[PDB]
Amino acid sequence: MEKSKPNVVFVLGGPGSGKGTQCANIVRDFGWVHLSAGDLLRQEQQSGSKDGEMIATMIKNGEIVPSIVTVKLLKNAIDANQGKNFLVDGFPRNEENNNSWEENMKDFVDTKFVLFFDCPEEVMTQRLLKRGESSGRSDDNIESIKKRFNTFNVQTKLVIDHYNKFDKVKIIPANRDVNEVYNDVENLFKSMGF
Ligand SMILES: Nc1ncnc2c1ncn2[C@@H]1O[C@H](COP(=O)(O)OP(=O)(O)O)[C@@H](O)[C@H]1O
Ligand SMILES: Nc1ccn([C@@H]2O[C@H](COP(=O)(O)O)[C@@H](O)[C@H]2O)c(=O)n1
Ligand code: ALF
Ligand SMILES: [Mg+2]
Repeated sequence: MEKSKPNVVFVLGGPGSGKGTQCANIVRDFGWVHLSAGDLLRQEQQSGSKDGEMIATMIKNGEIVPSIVTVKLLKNAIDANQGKNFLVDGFPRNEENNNSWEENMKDFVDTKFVLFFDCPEEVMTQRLLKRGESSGRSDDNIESIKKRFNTFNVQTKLVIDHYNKFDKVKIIPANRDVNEVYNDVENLFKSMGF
């Protein structure tokens, strides 16, 4: 009767592991709000800030943008959507992301688990090249893609391992057809009481 603070699920995975694809299904069936940090950042550069050409340069190189930009974008959207729960997609991608979250957000959300989509690099590469045929994204090319893998491997995997220490990671294998992946996703969110 006091208002419940939002539930948050972090959705992580390599580049092109299918986070956005599966998050759209969850929005559809469960009515959570999907916040893709990458989308939000592409939005922020596309009208036409301050930070816009930094974001462009870092995205093209597969680098993680300074967390004050990204966490502000997440927090604004969350604050605009009282009484919803949130799929925070592609964040946190390093320890700075995670610390800046805890600093800003921690008393105001119940962050529940990390949903991790596990996929082979070689499969991700093929998806991302295919996507790049029509996505118009500056990072869907062989150069950027391999830079994105290194950033994932070096920075992001440590974050997932950190959450896994506290038993807060749910792993779904993502090297199958999208409906087979989603069947498991839908079953998980049902089992978690959502
Ligand atoms: N299970 C899957 N099998 C094959 N293609 C997939 C699968 N999941 C997503 N895709 C495709 O791979 C690409 C990357 O998926 P996307 O969800 O955008 O990735 P990300 O994890 O970067 O958000 C898209 O073109 C998407 O349609
Ligand atoms: N937490 C995040 C999420 C995305 N990004 C940037 O946006 C790019 C695209 O991310 P997505 O694949 O999640 O859309 C990343 O490779 C990275 O350069 C970021 O800097 N910080
Ligand atoms: F999360 Al992506 F390409 F959109 F890695
Ligand atoms: Mg995405």
